[PDB]
Amino acid sequence: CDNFPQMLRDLRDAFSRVKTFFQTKDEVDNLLLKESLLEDFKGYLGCQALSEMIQFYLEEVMPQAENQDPEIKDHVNSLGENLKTLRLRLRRCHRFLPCENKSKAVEQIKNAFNKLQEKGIYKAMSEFDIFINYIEAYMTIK
Amino acid sequence: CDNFPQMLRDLRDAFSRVKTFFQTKDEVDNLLLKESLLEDFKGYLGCQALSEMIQFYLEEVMPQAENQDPEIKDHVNSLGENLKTLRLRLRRCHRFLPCENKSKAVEQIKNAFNKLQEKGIYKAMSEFDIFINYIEAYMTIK
Amino acid sequence: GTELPSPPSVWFEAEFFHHILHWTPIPQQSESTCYEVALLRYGIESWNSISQCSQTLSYDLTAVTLDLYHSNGYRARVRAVDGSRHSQWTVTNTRFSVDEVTLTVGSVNLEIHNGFILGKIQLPRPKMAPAQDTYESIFSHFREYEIAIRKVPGQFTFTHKKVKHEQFSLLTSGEVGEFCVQVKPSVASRSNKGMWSKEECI
Amino acid sequence: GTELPSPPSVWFEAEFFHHILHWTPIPQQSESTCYEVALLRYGIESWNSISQCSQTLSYDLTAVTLDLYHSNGYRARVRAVDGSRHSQWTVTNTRFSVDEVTLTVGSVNLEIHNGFILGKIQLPRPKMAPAQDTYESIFSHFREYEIAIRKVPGQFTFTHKKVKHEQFSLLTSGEVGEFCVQVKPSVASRSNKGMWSKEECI
Repeated sequence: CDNFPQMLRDLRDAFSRVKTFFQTKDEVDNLLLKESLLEDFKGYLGCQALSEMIQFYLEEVMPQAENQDPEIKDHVNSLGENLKTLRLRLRRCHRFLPCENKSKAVEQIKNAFNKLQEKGIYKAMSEFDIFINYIEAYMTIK
Repeated sequence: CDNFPQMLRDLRDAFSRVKTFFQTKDEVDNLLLKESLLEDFKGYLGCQALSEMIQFYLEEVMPQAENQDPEIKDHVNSLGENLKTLRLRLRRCHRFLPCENKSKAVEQIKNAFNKLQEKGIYKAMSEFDIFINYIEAYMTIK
Repeated sequence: GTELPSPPSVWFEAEFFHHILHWTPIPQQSESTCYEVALLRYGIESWNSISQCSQTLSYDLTAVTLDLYHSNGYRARVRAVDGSRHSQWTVTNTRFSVDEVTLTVGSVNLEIHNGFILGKIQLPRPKMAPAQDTYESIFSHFREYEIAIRKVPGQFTFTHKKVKHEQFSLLTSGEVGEFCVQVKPSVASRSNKGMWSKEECI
Repeated sequence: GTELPSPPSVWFEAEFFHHILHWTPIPQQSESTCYEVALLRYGIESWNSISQCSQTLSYDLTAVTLDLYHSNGYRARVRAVDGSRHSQWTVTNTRFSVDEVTLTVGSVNLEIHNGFILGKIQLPRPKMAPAQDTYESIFSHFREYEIAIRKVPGQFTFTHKKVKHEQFSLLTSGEVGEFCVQVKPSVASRSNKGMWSKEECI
C-alpha cells in the first residue's frame, strides 16, 4: 500500500527505546504471545485478533505501565502513538483493518434518519422488511 | 448452517405484528435504506455494515420508538429480541458475523496476563517485539 | 352532500404476477360514478394515474407492477369520481411488496408407479411474468409444500403430509381405489400465506 | 574473597548465522579460571549448558541457535568457574532475536560495461545456515543498500548513494581511473544496524 515498511521501523525504533528497561525486569521465560495468536492472525478472525491486541496494549498494557514506572512513561507513550498511527494507515488501506472500518452507507443513512427527526423513526420501522431482505440477500452471498 | 430460514420467518412474523401500525404513519415515500447499503453488504465492509445496522435499529430506532408510542412498545420489543437472537446464530456460524467474533487466542492471553498481575505488564512489554513480528507476518498475508 | 366520499378501503390481493388491487365502494354510489387508480413506486415521490375511470371494484395492476420481485414495492390508491367532482384519495394501508403475495402452485400431476403415487408440483407460469423472472428464480430456496390427500370412494377427510420438494411420493396400502390431492406452497423463510390447490385425482 | 565474582556483562554480537556470545572477564582472574555458557530458548523454562568450561571471552553459539530466524529468540548466560567454586550467572540484558543481528553483505562485484559500472551485491552465504534458510528467504522485502564510492588515485573521500536492489549502476564521467566501493545493507522495515563491506575496486 502506502508506506508501511517505515511504519514498522518506527514502531521497532520506538521499542528499542524501552527494550532494555523491560527485558531486564522480566525474569520468567515462558511465551505470553503463543503461536496460537499467530494462527488467529492467519485466520478469518485475523482482523479482529489484531484489533483486540492493539486495543489490549493501548488500553491495558501500556497505560498500566506508564502509571507503574514513570521513568519510561514518556517512552512508553511515544511507542503507543506509533501504534495508533500504524492503526490508522492499516484501515486506510482496506485489505488490512476492515473490521474497524465503519460502513459509509450506514453513516449516510443514520444522517438522513436524524434529518427526519421524529418522521424518521416511522420511516426506519416501516422499512424494516426492506432491512430483513438485505440481511437475507447478504447471507445468500455466503 | 443451522436453522436460519426459520430465524428469518420469525423476524418477518414479528414484523407483520407492527407492519400496519408503522406503514400507516409514514407518509413520505423516499427510500431510507438506499441500494447503496445493499452494496456495502455485498462488499468486504459487509459484515461491519450489517452489524452497524443491527446496532442502529436496536439502540437508536427501536428504543426511541417503544418510548414514543407505548401501544406497540411490547411488539417493537418482541421484534428486537428476534433480532438479537438472529445476531447470535449469525456469529455462531462464522462465515456470517465474524467482525463481532472476539479472538480466542487474545482471550486466553489476556487471562494469562492477568494471572501474572504485575509480573504480566513486564512480560507483555518485553514481548512487544514479538507483537510487531506477528503484525508484520499478518500483513504479509495480504 | 357537499363533496364526494372516498373509498373506505383500498388493498391488494395478489398471486405470483397477478397483482389485483381492490376497494370497497362509497355509499349511495350513483351509476355515473367510477374510480381513479394511481400507482406509486417506493423510492420515487411521484404518483402515476393508471386508470382515469374504472366502473369496477378492482383493477389488474400486474402490467405496471412487473418489478415487484426486484423492487421495494409500491403504494396504490383510489378516489371516486363523478362528473367534475372527486373524493380524497384512499391509499393502501401498507406498502405492497412480495410479502403480500399469496403463494400458489401451477398444478399437480399424479402418476401410478411401482406400488405408490408420485406427485409432481408444477409452479405458476403466469403469462405476463418476465422470461427470466421465474418462480424458482424469485423463491430459490426453502420452497415447501403442505399436502392433503383424500381417498375416494370415501368420506370427506384428508391426510396431511409435509414436503420439501416439488415432487413427493405416497406409499399405497392397496385397498384404496381413487386418490385426490391438493397442495399448499410456502417458503420456510417467508410468512407469505399460501393458496390450497384445486382437487387433483387419479 | 569468599565466593567467585560474576562476569560483569554478557551480550551477543551476531551477523547472519554467526551468533557469537561475548562477556567481560571477572577481576583478578587466575589462569585456572574459565566460563560456563548456557542457552535458553524463549518459550521453554529450562536452561542448557553449552560449554562446561571456556578459557575465552566469547563463544560461537551459532550451532545451537540455528532457529533464530524462525523463533522468538534466546537468552544466554555465563558464570565463571575455578576449581569447585563458581559465580552467580550473568544473563544477557535483552532476549537475543533477529533484531540484534547486524546485517552484512557477502561481497560485491564490479563490472565495466557500456559507459558505467555495474554493481552486484552478493548476500551472506554462511556455511552452517540451513539449506532453505537463505538471506533473501529471511529478509524477503525492503532490502536496501547504502553505497560508498571512492576514486583512486585521489584523496580519501566518498560519494554516498542509496539503492533498493542487489544490483546498482553508477554512470561514469570518464576522467576517473580506478573506483572502489563498499556497501551497507539494511531492511527498510527493521532497525538492524548494518556492517560496511570491505573495499572493492576495479
